[PDB]
Amino acid sequence: KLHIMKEKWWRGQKIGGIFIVLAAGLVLSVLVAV
Amino acid sequence: LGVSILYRKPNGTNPSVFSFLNPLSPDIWMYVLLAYLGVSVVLFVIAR
Amino acid sequence: GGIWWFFTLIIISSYTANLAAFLTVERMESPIDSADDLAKQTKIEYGAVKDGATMTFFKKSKISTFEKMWAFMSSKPSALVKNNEEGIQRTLTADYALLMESTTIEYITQRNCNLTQIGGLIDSKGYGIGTPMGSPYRDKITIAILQLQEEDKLHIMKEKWWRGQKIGGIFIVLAAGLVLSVLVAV
Amino acid sequence: LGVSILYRKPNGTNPSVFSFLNPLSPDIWMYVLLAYLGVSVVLFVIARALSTRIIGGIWWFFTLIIISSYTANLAAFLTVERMESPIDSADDLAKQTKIEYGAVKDGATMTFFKKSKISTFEKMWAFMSSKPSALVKNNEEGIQRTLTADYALLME
Amino acid sequence: STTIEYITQRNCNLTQIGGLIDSKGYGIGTPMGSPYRDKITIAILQLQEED
Repeated sequence: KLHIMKEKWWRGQKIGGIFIVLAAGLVLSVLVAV
Repeated sequence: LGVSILYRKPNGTNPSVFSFLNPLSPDIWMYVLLAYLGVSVVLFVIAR
Repeated sequence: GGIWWFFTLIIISSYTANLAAFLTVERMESPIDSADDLAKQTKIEYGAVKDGATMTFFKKSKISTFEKMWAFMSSKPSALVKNNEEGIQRTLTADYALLMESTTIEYITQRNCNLTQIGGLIDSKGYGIGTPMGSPYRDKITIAILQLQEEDKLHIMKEKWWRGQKIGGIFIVLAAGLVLSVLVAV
Repeated sequence: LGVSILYRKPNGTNPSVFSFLNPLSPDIWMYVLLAYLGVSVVLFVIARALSTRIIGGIWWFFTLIIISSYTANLAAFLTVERMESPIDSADDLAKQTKIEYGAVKDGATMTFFKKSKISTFEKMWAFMSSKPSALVKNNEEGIQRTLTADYALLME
Repeated sequence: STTIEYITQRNCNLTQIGGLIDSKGYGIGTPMGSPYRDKITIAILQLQEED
């Protein structure tokens, strides 16, 4: 109860965006159709 | 004789591909082929 | 396709250098043999016979490595225990090394397969045989010691009484090629 | 004059070819061999095309892993091979304990450094007296103590 | 070179190139026929034993 008194007184994915950095260039062959 | 010291042996053995794929995350390890297969299905789209 | 090429090269070089670096972590680490290791380490307990001739000798020793090792022992009685089996379980449980009699270590190591000896002998103590003072039979014992250690019967009796990577780890993928090639035709 | 220290350098060396293949274990080269033997016979079975192309691309990917792994092992040797560090000074010996050293035993060197009273250096004297069975005296004595054993020397 | 050492210890931006070139011995001037010279040599070797 020394220590119960002591309690009484004392207590109180690094690389994920790189894939979409690649995926930014996805619209490339879209407008080549004409 | 003279004074000398005993100790115990730290040990453990597990050589595997699980112990080979390790500095990259297994979720990111399947995300390798996740990001890959979009390329092959875009190949299959514009090829047909 | 060219930027995909570019990108995947970045990928493979990245994980390449990653596990390369971890491989260097593997090769860069050192094991421990000397007590100079113990003088520079702190985290591991180490000790001997409490109030033993070992312990008195570390009081009497004059090398500052062993002097501050002795000072560690003098400051910390928690590692400093007396009985043999006390220290045996202190080793088997806690991170504690034990400087002790090496022939006793030899007998211990024959009786447990979970141990490893560290280093060699620190010093030199000659357990000898004594006579009543002023005896020529001392010299008979001495010459018999010469001839019999010359015959190494002490060695025979000592053995008679004391005894009792991914280098290897990628070959799954090496073998994987045939179980690839079985289902390509039909 | 004064007193300095002598020792040999770099026991063991390796010229070609053994110093090149060395991180890679020899049976793994034979695994490369039998892998190549698996490669080199498929075309006659073909005589007996995305089908083999996906196999070749997985082979491609595999040998990328192979070369990346080996080069990783190479550079892993090289960096610790440059992380290496030798010692020179007597303070190195003042810190270490493993390496043996000595002077002309019962000579003017020995008694003079017995009378030399730098706490480091008379501490080294206490070291040298403390391991008495390592002591040799003469010239050929220290030559044989050095050529065979790890032993520095303190001589004219 | 001892002045060089005084320079290096006082100024934290110096790299010493090599060591000694030769032997130059500074002594304290005695007159010709000074009667104290043996005592000076004895005291020099004494102080060298004293460090």
